[PDB]
Amino acid sequence: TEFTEQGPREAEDLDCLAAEV
Amino acid sequence: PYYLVKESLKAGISICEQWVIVCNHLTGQVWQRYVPHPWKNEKYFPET
Repeated sequence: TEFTEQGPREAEDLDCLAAEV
Repeated sequence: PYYLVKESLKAGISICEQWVIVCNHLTGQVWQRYVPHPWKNEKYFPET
């Protein structure tokens, strides 16, 4: 299941934004 | 920057409410147990 891909980084930005609000 | 405002604002509320609560509660017993003050089972604070 855990294949690599370009784009998953978004999860890091989603978590950083949730933290700051 | 509401993030930091929310933190400090909540503190401001806690300050306001906490003082009123402890004043109204503790006064009832302090003036009966530690100092024989004429007032008993009554508050003093205008609660502004």
